[PDB]
Amino acid sequence: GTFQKIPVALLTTTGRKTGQPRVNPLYFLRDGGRVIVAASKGGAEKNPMWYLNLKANPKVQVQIKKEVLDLTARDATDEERAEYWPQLVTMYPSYQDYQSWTDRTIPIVVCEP
Repeated sequence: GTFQKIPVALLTTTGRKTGQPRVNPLYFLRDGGRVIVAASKGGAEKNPMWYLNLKANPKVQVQIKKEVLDLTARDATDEERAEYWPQLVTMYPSYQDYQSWTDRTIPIVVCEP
């Protein structure tokens, strides 16, 4: 393994159009039994499909290493974004090179048991 390794969580959501499962690797934080997941970049012309899927069906699966969790996903509240965003930037310093508005558009999703 190289200095370039970036831990990711595989988030599986239910496709909003077909109901088929869809997987996306995302950046994440653990907080007790919560897993916080976020897109790796922002300011997109479109929200990512995994985020639109979990808006329609909050029931998701998160895999970290070989551990599989069934969780229910919801947007971080304003307070939770303020709480988690600095820990995300610490864990993934590539976020530092984004401007303000870019950051405010990143989905930050709390998945809980």
